[PDB]
Amino acid sequence: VQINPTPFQQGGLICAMVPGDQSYGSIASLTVYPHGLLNCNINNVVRIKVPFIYTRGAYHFKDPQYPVWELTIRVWSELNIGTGTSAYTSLNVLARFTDLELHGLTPLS
Amino acid sequence: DDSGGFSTTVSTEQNVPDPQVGITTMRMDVSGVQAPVGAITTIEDPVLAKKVPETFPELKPGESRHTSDHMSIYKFMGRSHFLCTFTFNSNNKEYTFPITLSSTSNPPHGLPSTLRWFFNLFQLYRGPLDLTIIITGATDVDGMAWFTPVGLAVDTPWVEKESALQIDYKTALGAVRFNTRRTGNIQIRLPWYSYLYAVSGALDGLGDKTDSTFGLVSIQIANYNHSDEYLSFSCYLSVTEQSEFYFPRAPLNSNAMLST
Amino acid sequence: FLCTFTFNSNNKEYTFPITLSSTSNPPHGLPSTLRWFFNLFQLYRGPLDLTIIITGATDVDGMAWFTPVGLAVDTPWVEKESALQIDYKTALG
Amino acid sequence: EQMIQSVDRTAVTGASYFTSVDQSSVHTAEVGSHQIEPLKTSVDKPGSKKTQ
Amino acid sequence: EQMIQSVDRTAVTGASYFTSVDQSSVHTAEVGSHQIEPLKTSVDKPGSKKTQ
Amino acid sequence: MMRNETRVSTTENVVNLSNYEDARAKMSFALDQEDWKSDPSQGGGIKITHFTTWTSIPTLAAQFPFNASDSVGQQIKVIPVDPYFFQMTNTNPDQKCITALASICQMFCFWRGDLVFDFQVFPTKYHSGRLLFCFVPGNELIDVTGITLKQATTAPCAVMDIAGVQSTLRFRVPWISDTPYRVNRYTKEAHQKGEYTAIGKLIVYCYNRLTSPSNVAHHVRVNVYLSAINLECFAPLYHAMDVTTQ
Amino acid sequence: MMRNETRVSTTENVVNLSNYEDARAKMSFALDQEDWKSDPSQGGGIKITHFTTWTSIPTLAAQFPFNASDSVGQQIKVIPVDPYFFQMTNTNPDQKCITALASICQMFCFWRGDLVFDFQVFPTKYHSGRLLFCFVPGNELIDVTGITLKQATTAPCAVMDIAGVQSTLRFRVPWISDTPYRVNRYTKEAHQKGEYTAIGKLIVYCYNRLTSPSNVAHHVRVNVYLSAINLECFAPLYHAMDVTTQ
Amino acid sequence: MMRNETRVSTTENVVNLSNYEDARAKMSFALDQEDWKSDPSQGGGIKITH
Repeated sequence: VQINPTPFQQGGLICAMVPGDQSYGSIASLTVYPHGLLNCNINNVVRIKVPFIYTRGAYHFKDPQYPVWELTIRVWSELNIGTGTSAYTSLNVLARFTDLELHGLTPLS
Repeated sequence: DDSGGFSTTVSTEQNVPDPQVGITTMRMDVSGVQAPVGAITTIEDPVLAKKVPETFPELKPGESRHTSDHMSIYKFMGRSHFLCTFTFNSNNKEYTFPITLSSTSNPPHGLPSTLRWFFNLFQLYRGPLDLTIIITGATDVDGMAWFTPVGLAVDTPWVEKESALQIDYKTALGAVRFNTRRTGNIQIRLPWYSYLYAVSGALDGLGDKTDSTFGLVSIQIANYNHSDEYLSFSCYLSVTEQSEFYFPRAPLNSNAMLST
Repeated sequence: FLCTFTFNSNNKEYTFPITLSSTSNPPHGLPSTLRWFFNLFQLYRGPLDLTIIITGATDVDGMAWFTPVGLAVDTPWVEKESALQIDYKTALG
Repeated sequence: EQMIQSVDRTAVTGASYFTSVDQSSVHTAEVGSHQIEPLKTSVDKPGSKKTQ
Repeated sequence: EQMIQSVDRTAVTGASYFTSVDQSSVHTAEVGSHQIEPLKTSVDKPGSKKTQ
Repeated sequence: MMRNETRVSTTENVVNLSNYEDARAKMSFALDQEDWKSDPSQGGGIKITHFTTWTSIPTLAAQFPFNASDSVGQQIKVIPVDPYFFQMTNTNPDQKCITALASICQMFCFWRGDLVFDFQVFPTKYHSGRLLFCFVPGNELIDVTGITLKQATTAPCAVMDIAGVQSTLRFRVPWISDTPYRVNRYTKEAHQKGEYTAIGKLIVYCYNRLTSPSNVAHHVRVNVYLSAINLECFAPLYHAMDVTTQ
Repeated sequence: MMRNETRVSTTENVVNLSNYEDARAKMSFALDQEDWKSDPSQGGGIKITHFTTWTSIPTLAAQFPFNASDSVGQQIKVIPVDPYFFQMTNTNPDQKCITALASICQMFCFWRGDLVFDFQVFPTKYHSGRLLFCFVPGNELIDVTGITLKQATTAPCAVMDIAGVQSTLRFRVPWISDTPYRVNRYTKEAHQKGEYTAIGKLIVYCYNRLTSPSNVAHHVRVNVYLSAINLECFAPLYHAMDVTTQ
Repeated sequence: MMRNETRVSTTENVVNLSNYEDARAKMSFALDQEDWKSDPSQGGGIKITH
């Protein structure tokens, strides 16, 4: 995840890797997930490694049971500026696969 | 490199379980003389977040006063907690109740107080359980209790009705035979029978109604009843040692922890 | 001996403590041998044993539980209906 | 004199075909591993360009 | 290439009961010492909790 | 001639549910009593064998800002030092935000452990000044608001510059209590001298003013993470904790 | 003075019928408890100690001809790949023809194993042409009829010349399923995403035309034998399977 | 075939309260049957064993 603050802005963001559901689990308990914490003070690019979390053996693309992973962005601390300071920041989410396995070839699309 | 990439900012996989044993024992002052480097740190760096914390001159707290570790799951959930309760009313009524680990399933129809909090602490679940039920009420009733796996047919859950299933389907799969007068108690293993691997606690859609549930116990009675006295059963679930937990999850709110 | 009590109606919840105070005159407190013995010494630490006897009407399915200090429990020496839920009762023991 | 460690700043991180240099680095979190299965739900070899 | 030394920045300084972490440190000045007296104006032991 | 007899002991056919050896099973539905093995495949080795997982990881327990328009020594927010503390909620979804430590300890009577509070400020690099995190031990209820700032310099504490190269102070709370544990008095509904909830309180003071230009913000918000070390709890129960409304 | 007492445990006098050690006998009518030995005389050593007997032997599951008047790539017959498959019957006697593999696996919930289909054609030596046995994995229900012949060349498959010196192709089906087993959903009466019956389907295509003179037949019939290797089933039940009416 | 039987002796289900070995407990409320140790701290060794 790549964001970019100017250091006259303050605030914080959080990105969490959430499997299954955004159910009745707490927002203030989301540090138990493998997550990332963003700040307007120290750094602006973090990267997260997460495994395959799923009930069955493999994942079906043409008809999935449920999504394996899911990311959310909650406002971890509000964006406060002064006069003339930029009232925004940029945000990017990059993703790739690791240790890929492919099975079950199909002739159809 | 294995993938031919690189990494600059130190941030990796996080929240590996079991950091410490929770019984208090000795592994002199802990801090003091040396300046605390563990107080001020960078929480955005997870290597700097894993630093030994201190702020004050401290020393050894000592030992604890119970050898029984009250912070391991295998001796904490040994106490059996409530699942459901149900009463019979007429002759040969067949009752059916599942074990639905979904947090959407509000009690009574689903997980009550301790089971709804505990079995929504984690994502994946694999292993067998224990069930302790109590016969309460009218005596000399010869019933039968059986397990049915997923995929196979069984009667409608949370419904007291007549049985539409034959006895050859009931004797082939596995049940028990007992009277209320002989022993009056059941402490049973719940078999882990599924073609899927593990079950979840909180899902959505058709995955919630399929991949959260793992098993079901359904009961039909006979000789109930003579001269009118209610027979009440109540289900308490307990834990065994062959189950393992996976992916520690954020615990539920104070709102969905509903007690019965 | 410690105490004795009788039930009268349906689902009545009885509550009795173990009060080592010598101010607690019997029955509500320590009776004959327990009041002399457990006021022979100042400090007391360790577990006990309790032996009770079911006497009277048969085929009654009740439940007996312990509650530590600090945690909530019903009013002592009072036979009344239970105001405590079963999930509080099944979790403690 | 005890020095507190810090986070790295400049490093060549990225793929061989997908390369971006960051001025503010962070350690990538990684929990678990590629767990092998003694019970595989399929009995095939994994797919590759050699078989496609 | 000769490097000029600088002042320290982050350190755990403070008492065991009175602890404050500073982001800008400074070397504390100390001149003199605890000079012993061959002539003490009082003839007692120094006060302590053992005698109070 | 066979000789097999035993005496029927008392307390017979009474269901024992306090420990693990009596709440096990003597019977099973399993054909030939089969055993289900262990497969570390679909999880990857992320396995919980102990309850220390939801405890040592810092979880957000509270939130308070730090304005620049405050006097030096003004009390900002006290922290009743216990794992039971949390004040956040959510409107979407409607959920009272528990902490992951407040769910572990609420299923017990007593708690014990060296709590590590982590105060992550969110300044710029140029917001300057210092704060005071003064832990005052005892119980949950003393008049600690009447203790002055220089009177609070008598107690052990720590100072933290808002600027610098880090922004999170890990405050390891000592186990200072008259009792070797501390009962869940929240399970009960009555105050009583001898039963308590916390081992002390922790005032965030205004130790220095917030000096900053106008092109940055006038206030710096502080998150209150909740973590611990050497944590022990016993005497299990079931209780849902309520929001400490400060 | 004798000292013999035990505590009456709960779940007493309840009949346990799931395993073999509780469904045995403590008692017997046998005088002096006699044992009956083994005599391999009237059978000759043909002794069953395991259920693999009715499984690996190829049993006829289906029947389809191959006319010469068909276009190249026309779908002849799909095979829903499971041990539950059979379509034959009989009028004398009135009996629905089960396969010997369909009786073993129908007394279970789950099934697993590398099924070996054996397609015995019955040509002359001069009936020439080729067929395509294209297994498409997944579940029992996908639109595999819409997959074209050249689209079916993407999937792994095999070709077989009708002429030659042999006439039976043993098609070892791989275990390709999302789940490590596959439930007896035929025991239930409802479709649900997650429970299924088969690990895939297998279209017999018309890969080449049937070239033959007029003094031989214009069609070649193909029997579908049902066999397997490394077969495993568990979670027993009782179910009578119904004819898959294609 | 299992072979487990004993004869029911007389004086069964009568509470014996004269000695220590019959007035003990076969059961306990303790989770995992825990043991409480000895700590000679808050008394100082002033201990009555007779």
